[PDB]
Amino acid sequence: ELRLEDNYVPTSDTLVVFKQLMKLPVTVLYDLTLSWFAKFGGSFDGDIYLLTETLDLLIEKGVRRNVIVNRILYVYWPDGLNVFQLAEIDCHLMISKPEKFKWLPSKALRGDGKPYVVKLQPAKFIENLQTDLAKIYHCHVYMFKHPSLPVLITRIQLFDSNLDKFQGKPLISRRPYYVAFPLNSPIIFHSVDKDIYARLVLQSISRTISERETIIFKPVQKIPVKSIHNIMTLLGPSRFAESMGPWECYASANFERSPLHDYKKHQGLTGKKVMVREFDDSFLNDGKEEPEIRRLRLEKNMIKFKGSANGVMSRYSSLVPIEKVGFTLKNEINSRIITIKLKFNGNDIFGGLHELCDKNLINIDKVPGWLAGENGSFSGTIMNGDFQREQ
Amino acid sequence: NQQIISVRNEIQELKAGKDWHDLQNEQAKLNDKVKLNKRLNDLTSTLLGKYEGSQDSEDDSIRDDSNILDIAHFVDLMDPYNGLLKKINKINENLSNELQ
Amino acid sequence: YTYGLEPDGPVTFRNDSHELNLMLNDPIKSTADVRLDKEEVLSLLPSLKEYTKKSKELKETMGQMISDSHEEEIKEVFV
Amino acid sequence: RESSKAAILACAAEYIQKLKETDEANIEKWTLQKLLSEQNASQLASANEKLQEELGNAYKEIEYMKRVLRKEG
Amino acid sequence: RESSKAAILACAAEYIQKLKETDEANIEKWTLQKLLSEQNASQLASANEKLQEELGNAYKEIEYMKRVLR
Amino acid sequence: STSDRSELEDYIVLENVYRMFGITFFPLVDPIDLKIKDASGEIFVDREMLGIRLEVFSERTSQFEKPHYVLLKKRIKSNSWFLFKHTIPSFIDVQGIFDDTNGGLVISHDDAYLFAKRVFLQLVEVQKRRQIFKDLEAKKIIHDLDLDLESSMVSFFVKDIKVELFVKQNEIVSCSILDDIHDFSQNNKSKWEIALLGSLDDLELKLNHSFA
Amino acid sequence: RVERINGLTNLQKELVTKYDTLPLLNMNLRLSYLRDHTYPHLQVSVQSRDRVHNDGIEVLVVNYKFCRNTMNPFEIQFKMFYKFEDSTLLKWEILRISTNVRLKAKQLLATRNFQKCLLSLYEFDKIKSKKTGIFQNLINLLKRKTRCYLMNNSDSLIVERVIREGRLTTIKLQINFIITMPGERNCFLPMSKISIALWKGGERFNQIDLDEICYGLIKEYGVKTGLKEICNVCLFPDMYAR
Amino acid sequence: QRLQILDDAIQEKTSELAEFENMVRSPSAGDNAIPGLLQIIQSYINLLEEN
Amino acid sequence: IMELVGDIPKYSLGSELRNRVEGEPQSTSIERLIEDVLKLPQMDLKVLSEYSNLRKDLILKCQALQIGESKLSDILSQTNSINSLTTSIKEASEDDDISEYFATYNGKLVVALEEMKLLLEEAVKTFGNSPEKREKIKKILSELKK
Repeated sequence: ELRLEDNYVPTSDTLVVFKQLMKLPVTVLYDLTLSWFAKFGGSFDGDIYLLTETLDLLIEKGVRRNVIVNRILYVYWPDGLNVFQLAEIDCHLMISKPEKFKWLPSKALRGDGKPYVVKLQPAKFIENLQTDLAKIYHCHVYMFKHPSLPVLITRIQLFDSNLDKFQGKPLISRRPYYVAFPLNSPIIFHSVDKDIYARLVLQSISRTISERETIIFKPVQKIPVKSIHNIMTLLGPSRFAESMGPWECYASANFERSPLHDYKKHQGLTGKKVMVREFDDSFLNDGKEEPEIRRLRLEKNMIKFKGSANGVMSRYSSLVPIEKVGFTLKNEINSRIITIKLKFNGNDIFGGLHELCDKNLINIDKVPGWLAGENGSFSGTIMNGDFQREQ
Repeated sequence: NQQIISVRNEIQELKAGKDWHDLQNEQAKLNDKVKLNKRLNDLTSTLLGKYEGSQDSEDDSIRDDSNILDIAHFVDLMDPYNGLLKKINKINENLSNELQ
Repeated sequence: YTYGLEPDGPVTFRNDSHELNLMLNDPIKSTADVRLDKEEVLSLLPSLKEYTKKSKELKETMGQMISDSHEEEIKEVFV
Repeated sequence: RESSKAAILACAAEYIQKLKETDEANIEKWTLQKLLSEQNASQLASANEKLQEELGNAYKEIEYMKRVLRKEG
Repeated sequence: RESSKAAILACAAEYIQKLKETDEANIEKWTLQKLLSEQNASQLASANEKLQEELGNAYKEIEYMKRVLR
Repeated sequence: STSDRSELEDYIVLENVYRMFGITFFPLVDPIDLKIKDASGEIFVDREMLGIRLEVFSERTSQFEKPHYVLLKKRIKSNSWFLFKHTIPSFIDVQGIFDDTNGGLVISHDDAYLFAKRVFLQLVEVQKRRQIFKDLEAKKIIHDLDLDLESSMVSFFVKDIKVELFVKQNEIVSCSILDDIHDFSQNNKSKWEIALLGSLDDLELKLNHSFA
Repeated sequence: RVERINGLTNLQKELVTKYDTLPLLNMNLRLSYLRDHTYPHLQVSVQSRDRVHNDGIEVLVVNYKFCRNTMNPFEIQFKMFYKFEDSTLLKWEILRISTNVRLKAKQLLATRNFQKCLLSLYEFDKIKSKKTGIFQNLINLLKRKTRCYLMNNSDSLIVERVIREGRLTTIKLQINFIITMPGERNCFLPMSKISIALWKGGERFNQIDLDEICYGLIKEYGVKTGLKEICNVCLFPDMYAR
Repeated sequence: QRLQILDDAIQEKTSELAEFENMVRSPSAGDNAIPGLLQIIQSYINLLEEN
Repeated sequence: IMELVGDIPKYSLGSELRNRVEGEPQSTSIERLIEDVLKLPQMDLKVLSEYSNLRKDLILKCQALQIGESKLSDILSQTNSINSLTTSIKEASEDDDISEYFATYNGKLVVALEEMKLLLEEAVKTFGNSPEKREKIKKILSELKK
C-alpha cells in the first residue's frame, strides 16, 4: 500500500547533493548517467546513442567534472533525482571511502542463550521488512553486497511530509541508516545512531528475521568501529576472531603445509632461530651495543605486538588499529582489593605502546597479553588472570 | 510512534527469556517422570500378580531386534576367516605339529 | 537428584552416549491421546508383514543350520 | 562488573532481591527431601523385615527339607 | 531506614554480607544430617542385600526338595 | 649430526602417517605465563595449554584442506580447562560444545578429545558437502553455483532449471525450485521438490535420473 | 644469546625462547600428541620407507596394532604412495590384516578416505572394550545373587531368579549390546545399541513398554547404574512390593 | 506419497533378504553324528580345560 | 466486532500452514510439516468433523512414517552384514559354490573333527592338562579369546 517505487522524486537541498556528487570520478559519472538514462530516460532529446556520443565527445575534449554535474542537475533531470539515484550515490560513496563511516556490532540470540547463526535469503527478508516498516513509516530500502567482502549491506531511509508549504506535495528526507549481514555468523553490524527511527528500524529487522523461532539482539560493545573491513575482520565469521594480536598466525595458517608436502623442504629439518629471554629485572636500572642482538630484540618486540617475526600487518601499524580502550585491573593484596583503570586514546594504541617499547620506556617481558592487543577492540575487566568483556 | 515501538520491544523481550524455556523443559521432565512411575508400578505389579490392569503378550512384533542379533551371530559363525571350520583347521594343524 | 539437593545420573548418560556413540530406543511422538495402533500403521505400510514373515523364514533356516552345527554346544566348552 | 553508579545501584538492588528469592526455594526443597528420604528408608526397612519373615517361611520350608531327609534317611 | 546516603550504602553492603553468610550456613547442617541418614540407609541396605542373597541361595535347598521327586 | 637428520626422516614420516587420521592433537603454549621458582633459578609455565589441529582429507584432490585449530587453557584456581583462543569459525559454537562437555568441567584429555572430535566431525560435515557439490559441478551434472561459507544453503542451475537447497549434516531438509517451464506444472514441481529431499549421497543419482 | 632451533630442539630452550605463539615444533611431542593423547593403544610402525628418487615418489608400508584388548589385539598394514611434492596421494593398499577382525573391518577398509578407516578402527576398538566393561560390571553385581550367562559371542547376556510368589515361579531377563560398523545411513563411526528382554514363567512381556523402561532408566542413571537398576527392578520385585 | 516411497524401498530390501534366504537353504537330517562327534571332542576338551 | 470470529485466528498456526493456506509456500520441508501439523488444536459441525478426522488421519500418517524409517535403518544395517558375508565367501571360494558351501559346512565340520580326533585322543587327552596339552588345548582356548 505505502511501499514506494523507484520513479518517485524526493525533495532536498541541491547544493549538498552537488557537493556529494563532486567526490566521484568522471568515469563512474559516465556509467551511472548512461544507466540512469537507459532505465528512466530524461528530459534530453535524442537517442541514447546520441547521448553516448555527446558524453564521449565531452570527455575526449577533456571537459571538467563541473560541466557534467551541472548538466545532470540542470538539464537531464532538472527537477531532482529519484530515490534510487540518491541511494546509489551513497552506495558509491561508501564503497569509495569506507573509512569515513562508523559501525557497531550486535549479537543475535535465541531463547536458550545460544548464538543464532542467521542465514538469510534476501527476497523474503526484504519483502517482510518492507511490509513491517510500511505500516508505521514511508520506507525505501536498497540492498547490495560489498564488492570485496562476503557481506550483504542494506540502506534504510524514512520519509515524512511537511516552516510551511503549499500543495507542492513533496516528502522531506532524513539522515539514513545502515545494516549489514555476514553470510554465516550470529553477528550484525549497523550504524551508530540512537534516534527513535534507528530503534524502530533495528526492532523491525529483529522482528522480521525470525520466521520460525524468536530472536533478540544483544549489544556486545559500546564504542563504535570504522571501516567495515575492520569490523568484519574483528567479529565476522573468520579465523582471526578469537585469535587476535599475538595469535594471528593461526588465522594466517600459512606456517604449516599439508602433510603429504615434500620431505626435504618441510620446515622441521631446516628450523629457525630465536632469542633467549632474561628474567632478573635489569630494565629499570639502565652506546656499548652491537647489531645482531639489537635486531633480535626488535624482533622480540615485533612478535610480542604482532605475533610474527616478519610482522604480518610501517613497523608499528597494527592489523586493525584501535582508537580507544579502557581497562580495569582488580587484584587482591593482603585481603584488600585494589583498582587501577587505564585509559588510552589515539589512532593505534598498541602501535604506540610498541614504539615506546622500542624506545625502551616499557619492559616487554612485563607487558600482559590484554595490554599487548589480544581481546582486541574489547574494553573489559581482568580478574584472576582472565579477561572479561565489560557489560 | 513512541508507544508502538515500546510495545513491540516488550513483545520481543518476553519470548527470549530464560524462564520461559526453563518452565517448558521442567514440564517435559515432569511428564516423563510421571509416565515412568506409571510404567514401573504397572510392570512390577504384573511381575507380582495383583495387577488389576495386556502387558503380558506378544500378539504383534512390529518393534523387534532379534533379526540383527540372529544375523550378526550367523555372520560371525559363517565368517570365512574366523568361522568354526577355519578355527578347527588352525587348531588341527597346531595339534598335528605338536604331535609330529 | 532433581529436587532433593539441587545431575550425576543424566550427565553420566550424556558422557556414556558421547563416548560410546550409543543408540537407544527412541519414543514415538503423539498428540491429544492420538496414540499408535498396530493395525493402522501395518495397513498404511503393507511391507511390514512381508518383512516379518520372510525374516522369519530366514530365521528358521539359519536356526536349523545353527542347531545342526551345534555351535552353541561347541562354544559352551570354551565359556 | 558495572561501572556507572546508577547501574551499580540497580544491579545491587536486583542482586539483593534475587538472594532473598533464592533463600525461600532453598528452604522449601529440604522438606521434600526429608519426605523422600524417610519414604525410602521406610520402604527399605519394610523390605528387610518382610524378607526376614519370608526367610522365616523359608526356614519352615527347611523344616520340610529336614522332613524329606527323614523320609529317605 | 537511615538518613545519610553513605549510611544507606554501608547498610546495603552489610546486608549483602549477612545474606551471603546466612545462605551459606544452612547447607552444612542439612548436608551433615543428610549424610547420617544416607549411611543409615546404606547399612540397612547392606543387611537387606544379605537377606536377599541367602533367600536366593535357599533355592538350593528347594532343589533338595524337588529333585528327590526326580 | 648425520644420524639426527636421517632419523628425523622416519619419525616425521610416521608423523605424516598420524596426520593421515584427521583429528590431530598438537602442542602449544602462551609466552606471558612463564615465571621463575625463585630458589633454583628455573623457569616454569603457570597455565597448561592444549592445541588441536583439524585436517580433512580432500578426496576431490587427494590432498588435505587448509587445517583448523582450537586452543584451550586452564583456569587458575579451578584446575579446569577453558576455551581461550581458536580458529574455528563462529558458526561452530565451540564455547557451547566446551561448556556441554562433562557439564563444563573439562579436565581429562579424554574429555578434551571428545570436544575435539565433536568439532572435527562438525568440520567434516562441511567439507563432505563441499566436496560432493564441487564434484557435481566438475562432471557438468550442474551448471554454475554459489555457496555459503558452511555449505548449508546452496544455489545452482542444473541445465536451465535452478534450485535452492538448505541442508543439515549429510541430509537435505528443504528444497525450492524457482524457474517456470511448460512441462513444470505445480504437481510436477511438487513431486520434484519432494524427491530432492533425503540424504545427500542419493542426490547425485536421482538428479542424474531426473536430468529430463 | 641467540639460538637455532628445529624439530629436534629441546623443549626447554624452545620454551625459554618462546615469545611467539606458533605450534611447538618439538617433533616427538607432536608424535606423542598423536600417538598416546588422541590415539592411545595404537601401536604403529613403518615397515618400509624407500623413496624412488628417479620418480620422486615416496613408498611406504606401515603396520598398525590396536591394543585396547591386549588379550587379542588386531593389526593392519597399509602400503602407500604419495607424490612427495605438491602434497598429493597416489594410492594406498592394505597388505595385511589380522584374521580376528578381517571380515568385521573389511567393509570399512573397502571404503576409501583412510582417515575414516583408521580412526573408525580406533573407536571400534575402544567401544568394544567399553562394551565388555559394562557387561563384566553387571556380571559382578549379579553373579552370586543370580547366576548369569554371557552368550551370542559376547553380545548378549542372560540373568535369572526364581520368583517365590508362585511355587518356583521363574523370571528370566537377557540384554543386548550390539556394535555396528559404519558404511551406510549420518556419520562414519562405530556406534552401539542397547535393548532388553524379559520373561516370567517363559512368558515374554510386551517389548514396547520394556524398551521404554530401558530407555528411561538408562537416561536417568546411565547404562551402568541404569542397567544394574533394570536388573534390580526385573529380577527382584517380590522384595520390592513395599 | 512419502509413505509409498518408503514402502517400495521396504519391498526391495525384503526381496534381497528373501534372495539370501533362498541362498542359505539346504536339507539336513544327520545332525546326530555331529552331536556324537562333538561330545567325544568335549571329552578331551573337559580333560584339558574343564574349569 | 473485534471479538466475533467464526474461524481460527492467524498467528495461532504453524509457519507452513499460514504460508500454504494463503499462498504457495515457495519451498517444502516434510520435517517442518510434521512438527507443524502435530501442533494443530482440537475444535460448521461438518467442517469440524472433517477437520478432526483429517487431522487424526494425518497424525497417524506421520507416526507411520517415523515407524517406517525406524525399521528401515535396521534393515539397511542387516543387508550390509549379509553383503559382507557373501562377499567374503565369494572371494574365498573364487567361484559361486555357496549353497554347497553352507550345506557342506556340517560335513566339513564332522570330517575335520574326526581327523582331529585320531590324533587329539592322545595329543590332548593323554596329555590330560592345559599346560601339558598346551600347543593344542591352550592354543584352542587362546584362539577362543580370538
